[PDB]
Amino acid sequence: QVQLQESGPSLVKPSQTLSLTCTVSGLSLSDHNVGWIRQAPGKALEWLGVIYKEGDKDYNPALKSRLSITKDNSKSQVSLSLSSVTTEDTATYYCATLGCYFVEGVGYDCTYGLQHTTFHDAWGQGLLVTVSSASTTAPKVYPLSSCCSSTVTLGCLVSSYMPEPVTVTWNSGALKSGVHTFPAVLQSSGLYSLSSMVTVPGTQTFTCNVAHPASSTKVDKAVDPRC
Amino acid sequence: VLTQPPSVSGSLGQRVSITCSGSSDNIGIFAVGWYQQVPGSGLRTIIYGNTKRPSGVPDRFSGSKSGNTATLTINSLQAEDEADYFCVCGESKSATPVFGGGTTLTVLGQPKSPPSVTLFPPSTEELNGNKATLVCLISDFYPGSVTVVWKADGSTITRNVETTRASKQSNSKYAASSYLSLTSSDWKSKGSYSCEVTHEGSTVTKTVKPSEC
Repeated sequence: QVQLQESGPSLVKPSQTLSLTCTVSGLSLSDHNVGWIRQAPGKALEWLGVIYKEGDKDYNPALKSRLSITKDNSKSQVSLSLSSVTTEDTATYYCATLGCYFVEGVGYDCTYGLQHTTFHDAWGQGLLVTVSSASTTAPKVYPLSSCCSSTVTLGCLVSSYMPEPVTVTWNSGALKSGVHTFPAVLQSSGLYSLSSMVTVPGTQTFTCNVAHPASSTKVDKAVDPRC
Repeated sequence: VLTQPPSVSGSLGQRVSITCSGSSDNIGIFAVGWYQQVPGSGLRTIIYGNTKRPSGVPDRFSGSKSGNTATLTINSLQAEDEADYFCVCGESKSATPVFGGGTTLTVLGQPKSPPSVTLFPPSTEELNGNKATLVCLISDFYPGSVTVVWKADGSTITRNVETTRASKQSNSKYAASSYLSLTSSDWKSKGSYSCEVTHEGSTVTKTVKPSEC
């Protein structure tokens, strides 16, 4: 009955400090335990730590006091900082509530990703953070035409950007039928590229709207279907 | 760590079970949970308190425990159940939760589907900057594995090719993409370029000729 959203930079330099925010919506943090869990590419889940509603904390001993978790009840935000990062810290980071319940004949217990009292799902979305020396690079956006009586399929190429992610809409969100946006590839340049394709069978216009939050850039591209 | 089988399979509409083995200091004392995750996506809680379901989790998922082993049972398997499942439990001697290594569930019997392929040439604006990207988009294939070969004038190209892994679409089929990066000058150097996509012993080929665009 709850929403948690992770936010912060997707790229951190080696030996520097990774910081993230968990913004909680529709609860008071005075009444909720909130914790952090990460998943490295391909591998196990690892617990980072938790801040209880009473204000005390617990941390994973395996992170060697590199962790700090704080909260601001007034702003509905929980903060995480992890110092001296290496490539071992490249992972997807989740916030979640630690919700407690009575187990019949046993006592009280708690589970991460569960809201107390209502027992609804209470996981954040997850945010990938990559530890890397690479510089931020805004994408170049190119129109795609299959015109090389034809049935015409068109698109936008979002070329040579860093880091992930980017968002694509068409006609400021109005066009959705026949839209397929593909996951990105990493090219030998060391930069990402992805494509969005529109398949439609007139007065119709086609404009792709690309956003790259890491570079605070937005690009609108008109694409011509005709031949 | 809690011990799970790396993989299990069941058929559409049938039952499957996933075990999670631990010790008398974790599963023997504390309450087991279960999480579901589709690769590329986030985590969802399926079970808490050994046997309880969060709001909105359908009752064909059930959880049980005996001694130091917990079990997740899934009845009436659907395509959407294809995912990874992790068990979790508290421990007597720390605040650290203990996780299972995870189990990948495959749901058999799903309908086969050949890939749709679209091949885009480089745009005039890219060629103006002395670069040329060819884009091969691959959609609506099941099962989720293809191989891609690029050719120029019938000769296999190896350099400057990058191909994504297959990823699951909204409609539970799979998509992928392949990129050939050239200079403006190499684009015009050849008569024809081909993207050849092989899926379950069948091959779909698309071609573009620089002379016609």
